[PDB]
Amino acid sequence: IKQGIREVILCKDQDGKIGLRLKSIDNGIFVQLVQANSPASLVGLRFGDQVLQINGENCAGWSSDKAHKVLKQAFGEKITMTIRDRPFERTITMHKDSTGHVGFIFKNGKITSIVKDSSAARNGLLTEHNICEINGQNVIGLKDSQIADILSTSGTVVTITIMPAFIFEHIIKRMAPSIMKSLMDHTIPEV
Repeated sequence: IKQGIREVILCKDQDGKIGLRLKSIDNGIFVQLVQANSPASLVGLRFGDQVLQINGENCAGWSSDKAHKVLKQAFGEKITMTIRDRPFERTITMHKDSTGHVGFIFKNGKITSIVKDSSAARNGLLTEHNICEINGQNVIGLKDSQIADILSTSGTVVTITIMPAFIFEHIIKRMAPSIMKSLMDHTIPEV
């Protein structure tokens, strides 16, 4: 999670979509969902990113409805967005032990207990935090079994991106579990 602000540039696809949903939080605008194979995924937008400007206009105070309406009414050719990188999230690096554990329990993606003398404990992983990404892969909407699988198939080094549950629960409201599972980008970034 890099601290400053970056500019991204998008073209709407042939359907007129960029593959984003946006949510008003605390008078900012935040990314609620990025679609796979979308102009938004290709330019590197992520769940939890803050959108500061769209085409040079400040997003402060916009409702979700107004942010979506502005995207729809932009000429599709070139859309500039100014982005602050996942401001409500933090990344924790852990090492698996010999038994292949990092040292926590989770349920519905939310960390619920930290195991004593684990890497999780040494690095100060917290409970009541939702898992957002693992090694830069978005895992929002995946079943717990699939998140466990990704943890096994990772190297010894495991980086987890987490968000306080109360903020996470606010970002994902008005968005059905089946959209998060099917449509949220879960790919590894392309080069």
